[PDB]
Amino acid sequence: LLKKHHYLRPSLFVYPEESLVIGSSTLFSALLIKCLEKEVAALCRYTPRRN
DNA sequence: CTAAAAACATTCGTTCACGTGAGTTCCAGTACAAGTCTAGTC
DNA sequence: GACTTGTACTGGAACTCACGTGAACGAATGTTTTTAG
Repeated sequence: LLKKHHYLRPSLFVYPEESLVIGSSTLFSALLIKCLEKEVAALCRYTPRRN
């Protein structure tokens, strides 16, 4: 359902960060593995900065 | 009348200036430890 | 106890990066008004 021609701005890269929350890496890896297996992208609401 | 030359209006891209949040690191400022405190005789 | 010298730690500011907002100029196109043939 993700159309290639539906491009707005350059894409970014999201990587796990264990410095702040301990155990986030395991959940991130599991989510990545299962998304790859099931070929599904996670829909999210993004708020880069306050206000 | 007629077309054409000039003027006017619009949208886009690039440039710049300013403001602001986030990450990195460099340094002034602070804290703390150690030494000094006069020179000589008997 | 007061001064001086030397060493170690540390939070704030400088720098950079990236994004958003607003203002200005020129290119290219389209459209309207006016004037000579």
